[PDB]
Amino acid sequence: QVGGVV
Repeated sequence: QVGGVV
């Protein structure tokens, strides 16, 4: 599972 980006 991977965090989103902003």
